[PDB]
Amino acid sequence: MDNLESQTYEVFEKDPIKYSQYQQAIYKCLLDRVPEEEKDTNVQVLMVLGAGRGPLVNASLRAAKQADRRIKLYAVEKNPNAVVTLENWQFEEWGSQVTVVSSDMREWVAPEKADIIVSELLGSFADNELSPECLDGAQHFLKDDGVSIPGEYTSFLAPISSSKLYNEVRACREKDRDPEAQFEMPYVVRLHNFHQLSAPQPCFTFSHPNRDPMIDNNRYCTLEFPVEVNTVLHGFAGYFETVLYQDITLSIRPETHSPGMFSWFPILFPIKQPITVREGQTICVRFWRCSNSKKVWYEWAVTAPVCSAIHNPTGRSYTIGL
Amino acid sequence: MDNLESQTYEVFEKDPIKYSQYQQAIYKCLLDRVPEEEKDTNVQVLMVLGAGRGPLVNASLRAAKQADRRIKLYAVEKNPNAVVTLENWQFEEWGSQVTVVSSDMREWVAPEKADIIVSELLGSFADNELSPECLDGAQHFLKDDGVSIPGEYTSFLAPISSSKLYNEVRACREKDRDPEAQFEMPYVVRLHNFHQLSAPQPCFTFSHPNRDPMIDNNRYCTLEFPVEVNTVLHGFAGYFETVLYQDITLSIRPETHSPGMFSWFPILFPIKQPITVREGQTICVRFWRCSNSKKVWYEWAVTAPVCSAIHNPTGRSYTIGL
Amino acid sequence: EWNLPPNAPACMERQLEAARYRSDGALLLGASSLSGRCWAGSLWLFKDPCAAPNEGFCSAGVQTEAGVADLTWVGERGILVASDSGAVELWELDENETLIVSKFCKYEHDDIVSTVSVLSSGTQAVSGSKDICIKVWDLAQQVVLSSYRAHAAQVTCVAASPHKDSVFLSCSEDNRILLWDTRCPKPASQIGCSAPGYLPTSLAWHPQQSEVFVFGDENGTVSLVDTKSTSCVLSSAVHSQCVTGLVFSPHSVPFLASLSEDCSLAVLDSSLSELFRSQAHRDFVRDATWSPLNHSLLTTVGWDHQVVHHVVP
Amino acid sequence: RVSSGRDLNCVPEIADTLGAVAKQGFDFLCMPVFHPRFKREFIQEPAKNRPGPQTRSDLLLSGRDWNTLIVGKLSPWIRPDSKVEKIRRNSEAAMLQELNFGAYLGLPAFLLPLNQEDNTNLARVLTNHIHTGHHSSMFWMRVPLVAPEDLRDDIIENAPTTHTEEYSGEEKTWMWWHNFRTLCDYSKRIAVALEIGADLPSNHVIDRWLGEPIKAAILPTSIFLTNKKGFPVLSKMHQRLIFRLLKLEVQFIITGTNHHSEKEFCSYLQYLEYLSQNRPPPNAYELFAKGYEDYLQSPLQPL
Ligand SMILES: O=C(NC[C@H](O)CN1CCc2ccccc2C1)c1cccc(NC2CCOCC2)c1
Ligand SMILES: O=C(NC[C@H](O)CN1CCc2ccccc2C1)c1cccc(NC2CCOCC2)c1
Ligand SMILES: Nc1ncnc2c1ncn2[C@@H]1O[C@H](C[C@@H](N)CC[C@H](N)C(=O)O)[C@@H](O)[C@H]1O
Ligand SMILES: Nc1ncnc2c1ncn2[C@@H]1O[C@H](C[C@@H](N)CC[C@H](N)C(=O)O)[C@@H](O)[C@H]1O
Repeated sequence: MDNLESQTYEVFEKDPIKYSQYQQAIYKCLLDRVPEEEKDTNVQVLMVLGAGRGPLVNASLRAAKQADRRIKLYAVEKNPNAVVTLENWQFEEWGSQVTVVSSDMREWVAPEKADIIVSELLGSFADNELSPECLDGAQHFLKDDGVSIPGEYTSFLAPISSSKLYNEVRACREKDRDPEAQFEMPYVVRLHNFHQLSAPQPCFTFSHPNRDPMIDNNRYCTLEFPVEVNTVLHGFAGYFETVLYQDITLSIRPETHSPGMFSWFPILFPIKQPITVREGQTICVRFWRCSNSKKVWYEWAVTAPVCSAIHNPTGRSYTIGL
Repeated sequence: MDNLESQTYEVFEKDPIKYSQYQQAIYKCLLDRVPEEEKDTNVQVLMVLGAGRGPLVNASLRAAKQADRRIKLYAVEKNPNAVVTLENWQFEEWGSQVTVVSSDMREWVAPEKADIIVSELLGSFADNELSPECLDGAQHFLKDDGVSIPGEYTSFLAPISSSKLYNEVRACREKDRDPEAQFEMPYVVRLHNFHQLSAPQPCFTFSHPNRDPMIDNNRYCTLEFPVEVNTVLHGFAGYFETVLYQDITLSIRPETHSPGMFSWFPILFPIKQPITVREGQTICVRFWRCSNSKKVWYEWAVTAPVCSAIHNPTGRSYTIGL
Repeated sequence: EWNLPPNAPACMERQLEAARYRSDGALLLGASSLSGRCWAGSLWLFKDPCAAPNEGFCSAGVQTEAGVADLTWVGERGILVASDSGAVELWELDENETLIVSKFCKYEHDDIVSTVSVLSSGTQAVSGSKDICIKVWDLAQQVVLSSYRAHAAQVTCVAASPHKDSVFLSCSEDNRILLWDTRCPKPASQIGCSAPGYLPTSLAWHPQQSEVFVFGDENGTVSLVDTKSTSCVLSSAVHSQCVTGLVFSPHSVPFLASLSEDCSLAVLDSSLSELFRSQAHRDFVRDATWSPLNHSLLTTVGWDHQVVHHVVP
Repeated sequence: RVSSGRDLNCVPEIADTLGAVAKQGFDFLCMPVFHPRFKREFIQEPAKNRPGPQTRSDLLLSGRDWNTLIVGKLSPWIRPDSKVEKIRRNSEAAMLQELNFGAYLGLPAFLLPLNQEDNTNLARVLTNHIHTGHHSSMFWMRVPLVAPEDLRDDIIENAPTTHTEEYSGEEKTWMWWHNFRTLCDYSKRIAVALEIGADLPSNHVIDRWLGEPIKAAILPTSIFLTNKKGFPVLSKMHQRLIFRLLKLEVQFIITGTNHHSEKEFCSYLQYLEYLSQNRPPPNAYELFAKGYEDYLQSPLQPL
């Protein structure tokens, strides 16, 4: 529903890992797809979905001249403001090796099918920017043997204690809305003054492409967290992992964090009321991913050691627009 | 976005005019479309769009056995709850002359094109239930020479004075929302204790089918109302007129009101602040019909004798879901 | 690119603004860069008219500083330019005609100069701007002689009469068409059918009566006006968008060329009936010029960067 | 010392232009975001499908330079209140487009003219913009002291300029702006860029913009007089205005070409600095009351 500002792209483009990791993913995939004798006979068609100011496009060009293989590029991008940068790059530099498309990927009528699609449409909880829906809406123009980059991503949750953060969320009450809406939406936050009560566990997973007979992106999952200290639960830190290609990955899960990657902070899922937890007990929580045609949202509850209110029922406090 | 309750259908089905007027419209149209010698050779295909509990369907059956002509019926209906009544009627009574379809008309893949489509999808301000959008989304399955019933409708506005109603709207402030949202959405209301400051004037018109090259349902219109008394403006009463077929019409415009038709009250468009008007002056107001892919809304202002705030900018206080 | 002779720039900017046949038979081109990094303009001479817009097959070329909003021939070697810079500039062609040189560049308008026209004698010119002013120039002197704030909005089009060196028509977005005559103490006079029509967007004098002209409006209508009668003689809905230009043919009983933002060309007869129509362009149509050598040939340029030669029945 | 910008409507190279003006002494630049003449189409084919790029690339300046140095201008062809439906629609779309672009660039301010009585639709498009997404940019309205129509030379023989006074007619311009910010519901993001002319209006109608959210004053080059030594100055009355405007700590904006080639643009600017230097000096109260202006405190519960 909204468009990223120039300065936003600017800051994230400087990531020292996200980009080289993608270059390396396309590199590996190109080889696995066109064998040495075929190198000049076979030109792989590559589509970048959400091309921004073009760094993934450049990185593709860098991948091909590293694999020493040949590629046709599309740069699809919904933000018309960014599409301006792109269209300037392609006249000044790229040439007609890159076709720039100014539309949504759910919408674009592709002149031809793709060998590999490529996207980074992920948020700190993996699928919280509707990359499922976008890549699902685009996959009809991927060749039957086509690769998606990324191939999969997986979300995670760990319970945390932090009065400091509980108090910051509380402080987010606004006039003219539910006096408890603050509590029913996830915050992107650099988690600092906090305690992690249990090791993260996987939450939601999506694979691409979705060879699913009839596709469904909704989810419900139950997690049990062993707690071995006394404390008070104030919410859940979410993180994610993703497979770009084969062994080439990115992660913000602390135990596998990608060294030097600053592109994503963790997410916070608060709870309306803090819950005491005795040393020895299990925290059971539950998450649902929900949707209609217009929006996708999360809803969640704690069921042990006591219950909370089901949070965010209906996306009444927050949804992400489709 | 919502579904009408059984009792709602029940009450409106008892209208003594809306129904006979439709019967008469289909009757006239059937004749004009199949000539006396062709009567048994030609079976007109008739689609009822938003069939409810089936009274328009029955009325079509009554029209054909009055024109003494032959018809194939579809009864499309989005409300699955009503679709239950329909599917019961068609097994107990109608037989396979009626095909009942349980879907949206924007969505239905029609097995065949129609001679005549039929709908009553109108609200007190004519197009305030998104009948434009619905019939536009359905018209691809209407034969190239196909009739729509209704053929057109037209909205109207008249300025009014009423402290009583100004105070009722005011009384509609709710917790947890803009303390002035009450003022930025139109109320269906039986207008009683009020003064009408100027004669109604036409506002928005839509024709069906829309042979428009590229279709656009958005609108902007400016109205000037002569005022010949001193007073205070508190809002605008909207009404509507519609042509079903040729001379057969329905209306809630007072000067042409359909005798005995209770099916629609007028609508009220309030204004945040009341405006004094000197005897002799002109009230200029302005209305826009606005939309995106998800929702349609109205926005309006007074520009003479003084300005008001542009009301409802963005559909922030109210929209109708698509 | 056969040679792109000395001083001509490497590339020609996409947005073609103007096209003018010399009595000689050659073709003058104006071009703006209206998007991308550099917002400039350029001038071109094409002795081979069939070879345009191809840069290497040109006789001469030169980068202007800013874009070219309008231009016109001066005599036979002179090129008078309406700049974005607020400048009116005069470029004079080489003696061999293989080089194009600055003569004067005067920054006298406070905003983009949008229209320029050469007066009958050929010694003077009148320009119009978004600064709402209209100016009369001594071309030999390189000075503004007269300045006129007649209008209340930006000036859209100025046009010198065929034969009278002191009469010119101007039109602006303030909804006025003005008949000028500098001989009067109060120069301008407001001519029109009556009270507010749609905004006037283009003008052309009849090449045969200093008495009659056509104007085009923002709604796609071309109309025919008699100053001698002050009433609206005849009109027609020729376009689906703005009418940006009107050009009479050299024929004895002349034809009228009519260009528009609907990307189409139309040719009209005496009574404004449609004789021809062309969709050749896929962006805006900016200028039309009739061949001096072949009077059934007509050339048009657009923002699609096409230079297009029409054969007219 | 005052903060002041240049108002250009022509920029061939954005790098070079910015350098020029800053080297001339200016604090910031008013320039277009799309080419002023680059009319775009949004509905009808084929023009609708015109190959891009629609404009320059952001990469041409640092984010910091955008945020701090450039004030956007709305393209002059954009006429949302045209009586021609098709023009109205393209103007809507174009205005949105240039607005979202300014926001994309994070420009500190963006300029929009009130040069006629009716700006209902311009206002409605802008309100609509303000309540969409998140940005903090200021919107400056270019309103003139004296309407363009009341400034025209009396040189149309058959349409004279109605000679003797109308108290209301000298004020019409304030009502253009009044109505505009009432419809926009006194947004705090919409302020005034008042244009000064050669002929000041009656003192009363200057009074009129007392109290209003003036954030800038636009002085065209063409209203400066010229002294014994060919330098540009202002009439006595024009100085009264500057001094008043200085109190409001407005930013100044020079517009139009140089009309004294005998020196740089920096001379106009130099003069302004001279007037700021030579203001009726700050006193005991005024020095003290400095960082407190228009700041509302609730009084104390004294007991
Ligand atoms: O996790 C964050 N935001 C969730 C977003 O989906 C992050 N992605 C990161 C990838 C990306 C690429 C292009 C355009 C936008 C984005 C947004 C986030 C938000 C603000 C700041 C940061 N972290 C860094 C810390 C180091 O300095 C720069 C900000 C991270
Ligand atoms: O104008 C009204 N509502 C706007 C609706 O679009 C009316 N139409 C009327 C046609 C119709 C048919 C089937 C299902 C729903 C509807 C709704 C309205 C609402 C409540 C009551 C009434 N009026 C009558 C007055 C006589 O007694 C029964 C209620 C009118
Ligand atoms: N459905 C969609 N269709 C087309 N583009 C999209 C869609 N959803 C998101 N985008 C764009 O995808 C980009 C996501 C960015 N994380 C990637 C930016 C760029 N590739 C970079 O890594 O720097 C943004 O520019 C979005 O505007
Ligand atoms: N887009 C749509 N597709 C299918 N049905 C619809 C749609 N929009 C509205 N309807 C149905 O149309 C009906 C509108 C009613 N006014 C008509 C009811 C019934 N025909 C009657 O006159 O008693 C409702 O039953 C709606 O649920």
